[PDB]
Amino acid sequence: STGSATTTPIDSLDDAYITPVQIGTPAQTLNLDFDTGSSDLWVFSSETTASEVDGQTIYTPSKSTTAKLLSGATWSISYGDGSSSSGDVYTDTVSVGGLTVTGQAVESAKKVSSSFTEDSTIDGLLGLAFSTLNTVSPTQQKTFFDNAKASLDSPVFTADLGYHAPGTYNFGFIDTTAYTGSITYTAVSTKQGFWEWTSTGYAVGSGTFKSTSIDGIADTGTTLLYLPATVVSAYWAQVSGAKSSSSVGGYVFPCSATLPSFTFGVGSARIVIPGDYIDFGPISTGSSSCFGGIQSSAGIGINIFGDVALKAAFVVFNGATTPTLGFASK
Repeated sequence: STGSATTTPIDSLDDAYITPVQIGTPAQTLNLDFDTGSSDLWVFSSETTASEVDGQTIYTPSKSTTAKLLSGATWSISYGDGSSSSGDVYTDTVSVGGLTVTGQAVESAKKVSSSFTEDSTIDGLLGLAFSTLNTVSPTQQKTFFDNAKASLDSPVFTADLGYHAPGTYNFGFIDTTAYTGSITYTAVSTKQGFWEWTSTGYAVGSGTFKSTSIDGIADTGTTLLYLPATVVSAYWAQVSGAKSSSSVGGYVFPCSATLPSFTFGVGSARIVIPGDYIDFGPISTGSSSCFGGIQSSAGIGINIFGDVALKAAFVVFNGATTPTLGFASK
């Protein structure tokens, strides 16, 4: 089997991407944030504290003839940005782009933190990291991809995120029309539960490539590109007036600037992020100071190839017995 679904930016900055997902019988369609950095499929629901729902579409398990309460199961998750959610668990039928999993754990939120409430466009998350990170207790549950894998034509999914435009998540096949050149595959460590890999270096604008190993995670759920302080300083030094602002929480730059591109290495291959992908707009409405899309990972403890990087590529998440990642230009 295969599936194919369009993923759409939530706003004009590509702060996140939402993909429609069918849950239950009859189907209830919710728009979920597909997150290769976590492993829980959780939804706003008829059980979510009413004051914490503000415009989201909710899953109502009592209206699904295939929903079953997973007796005794609870979940609770905290994300890298400080947001969180928790609740109980059902199993139900879940379909993405024509690919159906029966018996998928659907984690129903009883509580969500303010950042989730305040984002009316995101109805929940669909985790695509390794199932070892799933938070359900006392019996850990599998991701949608893990459940689907054996049925897929090939045990892969691909992320093709757009810059200020829709893109595609495919399951079970590689669309050879969606990229240019070849796909370069690189080794993955699953030891921390992430799609963790090592980039071979970077360049800023038209500058020379610096060969240096950068270990980090391919994370569709994270908006920005988080890299070591040395790399990030070298990038922003090429932007007149850019500076790190402790009050704002990272590098800012004059909105009048023209940003240089940023290149990262994948083996001997190179992925070029155009400068305008690094512009996240005014820090507050009407400001002429703009927020940068490349930020330091110092203090995070891990480098994160988030959407800023991934949207410059066609990315293969290969879930073969030994997982690997593939990157192509497009």
